Amino acid sequence: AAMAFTLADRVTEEMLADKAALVVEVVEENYHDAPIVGIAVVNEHGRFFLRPETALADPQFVAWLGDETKKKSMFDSKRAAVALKWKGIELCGVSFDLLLAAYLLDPAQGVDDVAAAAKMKQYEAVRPDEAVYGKGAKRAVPDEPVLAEHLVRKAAAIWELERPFLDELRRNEQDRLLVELEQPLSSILAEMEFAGVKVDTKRLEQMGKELAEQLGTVEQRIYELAGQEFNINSPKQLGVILFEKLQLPVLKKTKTGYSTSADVLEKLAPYHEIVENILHYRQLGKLQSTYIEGLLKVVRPDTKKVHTIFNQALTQTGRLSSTEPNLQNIPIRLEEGRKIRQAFVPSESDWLIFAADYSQIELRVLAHIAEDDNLMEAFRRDLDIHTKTAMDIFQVSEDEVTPNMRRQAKAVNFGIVYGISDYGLAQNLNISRKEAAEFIERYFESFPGVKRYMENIVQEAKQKGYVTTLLHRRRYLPDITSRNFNVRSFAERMAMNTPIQGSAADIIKKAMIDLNARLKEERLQAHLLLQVHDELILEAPKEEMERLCRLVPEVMEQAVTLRVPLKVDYHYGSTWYDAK
DNA sequence: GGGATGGTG
DNA sequence: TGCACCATCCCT
Ligand SMILES: OC[C@H]1O[C@@](CO)(O[C@H]2O[C@H](CO)[C@@H](O)[C@H](O)[C@H]2O)[C@@H](O)[C@@H]1O
Ligand SMILES: *Nc1ccc2c(c1)Cc1ccccc1-2
Repeated sequence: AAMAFTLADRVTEEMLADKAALVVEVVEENYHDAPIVGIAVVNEHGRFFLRPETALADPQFVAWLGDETKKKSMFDSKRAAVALKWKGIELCGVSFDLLLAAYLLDPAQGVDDVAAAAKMKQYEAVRPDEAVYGKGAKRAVPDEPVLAEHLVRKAAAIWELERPFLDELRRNEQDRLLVELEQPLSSILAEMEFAGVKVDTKRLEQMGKELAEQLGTVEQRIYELAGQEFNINSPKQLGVILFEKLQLPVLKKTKTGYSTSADVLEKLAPYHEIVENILHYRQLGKLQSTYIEGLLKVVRPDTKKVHTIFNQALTQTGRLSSTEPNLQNIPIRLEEGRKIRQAFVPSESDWLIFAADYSQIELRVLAHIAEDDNLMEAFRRDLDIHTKTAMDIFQVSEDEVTPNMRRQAKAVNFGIVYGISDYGLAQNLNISRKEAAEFIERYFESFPGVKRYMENIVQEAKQKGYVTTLLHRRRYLPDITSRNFNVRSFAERMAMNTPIQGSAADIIKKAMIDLNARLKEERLQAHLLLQVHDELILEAPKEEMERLCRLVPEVMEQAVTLRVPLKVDYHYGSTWYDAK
């Protein structure tokens, strides 16, 4: 039976109560400068639906929206805040965000709409957004009556579910995680996305022309070596030229056919000159398609800025993710791809890009959590951790660590952090099997605390059903007891890795909150632009660099207090690329 | 729509 | 490889 509500023509006083569930609907996935198709309000006085044109043009409503003393409960408040920012309207007083609450309670549920969240508490008096709006081409805003009842039902669910969700968070000891970390963070992310990052489009296009030339030359040399033309971008067609026409050996197979991964090509290079050209083609093409063309495609012509969206409720570990464009995977490893960063510039004249990153936060966190004496001491001496690990597992002095030894010790360190389960590890060839086990065994001898942690965390995941991070974030691991080898293994690696990666996420998130509070106290113009897991990127007047050199590192290093110190390096320059 | 590929921490 | 992600490209 339909849900009762007032389809208002104008804003009334009872619509501006001091507490309410609010829905400011933005249907476009990318909410930047997007339309708000409708508004719904549910409070002690009743349920209302308001048309955006009138609601957002109503001085009293706009003031209510900006009154921090007028509390609102919402779902994905960042989406509303940003869409409103593009309209010059400030949203304040959001005391509860159902999306963030659901995420903290169980990130595995993949909650991405009110219906999904409500279903967690056996509430189903609301439809999933996809059912209302459709998907892909079919997607569209329905007629007012249908739209209005949907937004009212979503608001009604929020109104009803706030208490139950808050009580469970309290039980889980996640109440402060929501109110003091994720929600305040939501506001900061909104400012970051709204501000955007300036792009030197001319530079990007010039690189594009050059890549097109080199690419043209390479693809031609390839057809020459292959004795025919074909779609090099097709792993299937390329696999036919390589493993059939040229007779190259099949070292790796895929659940489809011939594997042509870079690592596989790396091994085939000695057999024929075409391989290197394929690799070169792959490198240039990746840059052209994803980082030149793909990027230019999302730059706003009027401002030359890109406004990413930081999904704060997706990763299973508590990390953020970035989309359209993804600004968390801009090239840096290879010098040629690194050039791309020269296109990311300050949004104003005489401003500079400032980047600060934690040094080995995962291993420092691991040292803290595992309480390993050897590992904690290593960091207390601020030692090169990879060289130190090499010395221990290979039993040699610092002077005896060769480049390959350090490289191998580094791979071991990533392995420990990713989770050494009883069903992977090896690929990088060279004996593997018994020896890989011997090195890991050597490692656990040098770091007994880490061994204890790995065993304990797995046992704890099985006993409690989940693992937790420093700030009480959790991840349920039901497969921890699966009788399927492979499936159980994944869960074990997750139990070992999540507290590490997740705690690192907790720390940088608090640092962001602490940092913004400091920047405001200091009256600095500097502001956050991006977060890339263990680093923060900002821009500010050149006059502020010196203060930032002392302020940012300090704030980030002091976000939390661990058994080992936290270390943050920093760089700044005229472009993202120069901030090295 | 799925997999294959490759970009980041 | 093994942890956590996202975008482009084929191809059914
Ligand atoms: O607003 C981001 C927020 O919305 C969700 C759905 O509740 O994701 C939507 O928006 C993203 C940004 O455009 C898209 O990538 C995604 O496909 C779309 O469903 C949440 O996952 C997210 O936290
Ligand atoms: N995931 C992973 C696990 C173990 C090991 C590596 C990666 C590289 C390596 C080298 C030597 C011994 C053990 C491992």
